[PDB]
Amino acid sequence: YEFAEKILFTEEEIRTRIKEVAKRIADDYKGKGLRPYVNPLVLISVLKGSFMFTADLCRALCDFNVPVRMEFICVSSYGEGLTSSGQVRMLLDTRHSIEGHHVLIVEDIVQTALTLNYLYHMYFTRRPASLKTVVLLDKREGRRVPFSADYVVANIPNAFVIGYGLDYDDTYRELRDIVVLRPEVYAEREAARG
Amino acid sequence: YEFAEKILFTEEEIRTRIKEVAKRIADDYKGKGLRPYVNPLVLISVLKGSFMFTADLCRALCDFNVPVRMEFICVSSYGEGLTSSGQVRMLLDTRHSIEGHHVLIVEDIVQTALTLNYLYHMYFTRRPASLKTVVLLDKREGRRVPFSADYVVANIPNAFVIGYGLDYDDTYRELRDIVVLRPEVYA
Ligand SMILES: O=P(O)(O)OC[C@H]1O[C@H](OP(=O)(O)OP(=O)(O)O)[C@H](O)[C@@H]1O
Ligand SMILES: O=P(O)(O)OC[C@H]1O[C@H](OP(=O)(O)OP(=O)(O)O)[C@H](O)[C@@H]1O
Ligand SMILES: Oc1ncnc2cn[nH]c12
Ligand SMILES: Oc1ncnc2cn[nH]c12
Ligand SMILES: [Mg+2]
Ligand SMILES: [Mg+2]
Ligand SMILES: [Mg+2]
Ligand SMILES: [Mg+2]
Repeated sequence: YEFAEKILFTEEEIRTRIKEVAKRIADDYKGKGLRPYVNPLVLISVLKGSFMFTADLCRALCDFNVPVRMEFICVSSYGEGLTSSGQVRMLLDTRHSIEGHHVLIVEDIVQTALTLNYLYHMYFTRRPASLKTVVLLDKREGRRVPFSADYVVANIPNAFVIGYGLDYDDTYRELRDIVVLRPEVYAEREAARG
Repeated sequence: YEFAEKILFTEEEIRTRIKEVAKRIADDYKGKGLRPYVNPLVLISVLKGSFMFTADLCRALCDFNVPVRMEFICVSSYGEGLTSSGQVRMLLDTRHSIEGHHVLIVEDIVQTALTLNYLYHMYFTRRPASLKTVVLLDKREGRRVPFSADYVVANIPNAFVIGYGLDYDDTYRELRDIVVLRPEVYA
């Protein structure tokens, strides 16, 4: 990748970690007696970024016999930029009610936690049986509001990461690996956009 | 897979065919001058079934250096027996305009093509540079309106398939494989 300063995680590494994480989620939900049709774990995929993690994670969950039901929502905050707008926009909410169900929000990354905080305060009022979160990437020290995800695949530095669903101006989401975008690349774009 | 009467395609077989299709798409757009930011191949993933096919496809397209832009759309029925035309309510449309861009709609399966045909025409009226569709499975004999997909991973008969994004009552989308639902289950 010419635009990458460096590769954080290759596809195999990501695959390996998602497996371990799905195994834990399976052990943790064993006592809930999740079952298809009547008691699936509701996975809430936060678009656009969570699309790839969600696809690979539901399969790893399936490997461990954890029955799921997918809900796709869409929330926007960064837009074409590199930093939080300070605003979280709900572009698409769940199709069904989460009341009484075990819900697990699936996110690609958490930084300021404005997004997950907005989501949690919205969904908690809906009375789900339980509400947890799994984030592929966590920038621990980037919080503007506190938030502790239930499952973190990896902690990372505050630099701008792309690939595997993560974008910079709706680009690079397709990469198989997670990489650090060179500031010179995004700066040229930010400039051209300005 | 106790709930399945038969295995259609294993994860491996699916994986291989998507690569072939992706190489095809790549070659077909070789002269179109695709570039990130300014001229990407816009993928319009039709939720919810194509979510898995799209994740794998965009990565396959990436293997062939085809720069893509992911869009996800969510549609809904207006209310049963209200349209012949396959008209659907748009709950979520493309974030950017497709006008002037090369567009590829991504679907998991097409049978009646009622909705896919409506979606196709809709985006067509938005004046994209080009518009094609890629569907994972094609039940060619089930059409209720004429429609051809430009790229197809596999043609299949009218069996009820599940897995790899495809569901039966919102169940089984997470399977790595595509299998046929036991009629005993769907009864
Ligand atoms: O913790 P925060 O600071 O809120 O940052 C995390 C959010 O920002 C990104 O989404 P974005 O708003 O860019 O939307 P996207 O998923 O469509 O790319 C990321 O995918 C998270 O949803
Ligand atoms: O060509 P057709 O005869 O319409 O059949 C195929 C279409 O319908 C199904 O989606 P569904 O309505 O089940 O939505 P979903 O993808 O969210 O499951 C399937 O996912 C395709 O969209
Ligand atoms: O590094 C990063 N890459 C992509 N999106 C975001 C959001 N927060 N920080 C990001
Ligand atoms: O066989 C099939 N499996 C899953 N969804 C659909 C849509 N049309 N036909 C289907
Ligand atoms: Mg996001
Ligand atoms: Mg983003
Ligand atoms: Mg569908
Ligand atoms: Mg369906």
